[PDB]
Amino acid sequence: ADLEDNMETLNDNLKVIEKADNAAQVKDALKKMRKAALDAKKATPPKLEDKSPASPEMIDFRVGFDELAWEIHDAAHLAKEGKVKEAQAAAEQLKTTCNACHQKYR
Amino acid sequence: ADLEDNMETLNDNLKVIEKADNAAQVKDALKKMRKAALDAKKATPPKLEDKSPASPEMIDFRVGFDELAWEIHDAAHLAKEGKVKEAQAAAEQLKTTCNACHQKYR
Amino acid sequence: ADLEDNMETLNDNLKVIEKADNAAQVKDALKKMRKAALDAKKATPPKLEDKSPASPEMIDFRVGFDELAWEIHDAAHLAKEGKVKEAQAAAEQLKTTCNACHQKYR
Ligand code: HEC
Ligand code: HEC
Ligand code: HEC
Ligand SMILES: [Ca+2]
Ligand SMILES: [Ca+2]
Ligand SMILES: [Ca+2]
Ligand SMILES: [Ca+2]
Ligand SMILES: [Ca+2]
Ligand SMILES: [Ca+2]
Ligand SMILES: [Ca+2]
Ligand SMILES: [Ca+2]
Ligand SMILES: [Ca+2]
Ligand SMILES: [Ca+2]
Ligand SMILES: [Ca+2]
Ligand SMILES: [Ca+2]
Ligand SMILES: [Cl-]
Ligand SMILES: [Cl-]
Ligand SMILES: [Cl-]
Ligand SMILES: [Cl-]
Ligand SMILES: [Cl-]
Ligand code: NI
Ligand code: NI
Ligand code: NI
Ligand code: NI
Repeated sequence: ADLEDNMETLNDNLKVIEKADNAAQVKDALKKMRKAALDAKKATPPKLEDKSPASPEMIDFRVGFDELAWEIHDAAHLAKEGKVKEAQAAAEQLKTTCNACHQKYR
Repeated sequence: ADLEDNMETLNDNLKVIEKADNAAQVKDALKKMRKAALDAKKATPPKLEDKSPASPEMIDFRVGFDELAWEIHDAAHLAKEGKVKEAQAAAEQLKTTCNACHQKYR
Repeated sequence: ADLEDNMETLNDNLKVIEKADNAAQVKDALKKMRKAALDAKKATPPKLEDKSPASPEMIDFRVGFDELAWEIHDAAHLAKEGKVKEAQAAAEQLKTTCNACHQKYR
């Protein structure tokens, strides 16, 4: 998928998680987020398209999705132990990782 | 190890997992797969050797091993909870990630 | 943070883990290690600054931090199951991954 579609998937599933009623719904949404994070890692964002493909900025962009995938994995750990409310709160905390990348490159 | 040896390790351990008799055998095989996936990420495949080192294709190649490592990690989660048959079925499902990369670059 | 500060964070938390008295202290230290490993992945080490940004050596450097992050994650798994002594021993085993990168690039 392209970068914009992966971002919608990320945004839509944050809300799905917030409103989820059970562990399986949070787990499923978090799995879609991880898939979208890894897929976004393949793109060149518009504001970096003039940079070289392995410029420090493009490396920082790609590693941002590794950081997001690891944070998603911690939240998924909580959902798999059945700690649904703690997983929902960890998911909402993802926004600081979202924001950090946005402030630099979006 | 070189790319071809990492692929054999991946292929051989898929079969080891299929025939495994207990959780520890699946766990051990999945750990060897993850190690091989990360090691393969360092290579340039023959059909991409004319591309630039951070070309979209080489990025897509390397991220494919992140996707495989994450899918392996989900299967390993199942083996560590003792759900041996579910882990064996998740391992067989890895083939769709194997195939997707192969269809593009092998 | 810069590469040198991320390495200190890695070194300091290995010792924190060795002397830890409970699971939460090991968990917290391992989380700081993962964060530092991913952050170090954004740097160019001095001995590679003449290489091209996606040279095989820079790829090998960056993938070394993926390998370290995955090994840290296995240790964290043990700390979250309450197997504190096994997690402490896994952490000390990280040194062979530290050493392998150092022998090549530091
Ligand atoms: C960098 C490593 C990023 C991370 C982590 C996240 N996002 Fe992102 N996002 C990024 C860029 C460079 C862009 C611009 C894309 C473009 O083509 O202009 C975006 C965009 C979005 C959007 C807007 C999508 C649209 O309709 O055009 C949304 C809604 C969005 N991003 C959400 C989002 C969330 C919820 C994240 C964390 C879970 C997140 N992003 C991470 C770069 C990066
Ligand atoms: C890209 C991201 C890949 C993923 C994921 C997997 N493989 Fe692969 N494989 C890839 C390439 C580019 C090649 C060609 C290597 C070459 O030098 O020609 C291969 C090759 C194989 C082989 C053949 C090895 C040989 O004897 O020459 C096998 C048996 C193989 N791959 C298996 C395999 C499995 C089981 C995977 C998932 C678990 C898998 N590969 C993933 C690229 C990629
Ligand atoms: C490559 C993939 C590395 C891994 C994994 C680890 N380290 Fe490292 N380290 C690396 C380099 C290239 C350098 C040189 C940095 C420089 O600017 O010269 C280092 C350095 C250190 C240091 C010295 C820091 C200082 O005071 O200058 C320490 C104490 C250190 N590294 C520790 C360390 C530990 C404990 C690791 C595993 C947990 C580890 N490093 C991994 C490259 C890489
Ligand atoms: Ca839009
Ligand atoms: Ca649009
Ligand atoms: Ca609800
Ligand atoms: Ca609700
Ligand atoms: Ca062959
Ligand atoms: Ca051959
Ligand atoms: Ca058998
Ligand atoms: Ca059998
Ligand atoms: Ca120093
Ligand atoms: Ca110094
Ligand atoms: Ca102590
Ligand atoms: Ca002690
Ligand atoms: Cl996950
Ligand atoms: Cl790269
Ligand atoms: Cl990467
Ligand atoms: Cl794993
Ligand atoms: Cl971890
Ligand atoms: Ni895509
Ligand atoms: Ni190798
Ligand atoms: Ni895990
Ligand atoms: Ni930094």
